Amino acid sequence: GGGRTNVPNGYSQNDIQLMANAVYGESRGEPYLGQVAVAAVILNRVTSASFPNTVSGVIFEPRAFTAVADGQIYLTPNETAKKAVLDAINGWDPTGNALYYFNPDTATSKWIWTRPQIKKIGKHIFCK
Repeated sequence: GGGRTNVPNGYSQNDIQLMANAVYGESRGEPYLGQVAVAAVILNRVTSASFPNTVSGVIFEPRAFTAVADGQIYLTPNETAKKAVLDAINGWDPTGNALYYFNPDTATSKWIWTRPQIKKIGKHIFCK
């Protein structure tokens, strides 16, 4: 008792495969660091009080991950996306505890644009 019981007790094989497919939908063709970056943001959302506390809850939150609306969820995961998920699970967060990201070329959200930018990796600026 008294442990970290508000977050998942590790991640299942389903959780990993789901997250890999989410990562791929966000970061195909990006530098590897940017793939780890999206995986880290997923985990940061899971562990944040501001978002759902299950992998499913985070991935399926409306508009959160393009792979859901695009219909690229129930399929065999990309190898390097999955490796990025495992790297993030093992504690690599290149984003400085980011919860959000955007593409500066396209983003229209005042709120997102007004958060301190942590950093840019590839096409994504990361924020919290």
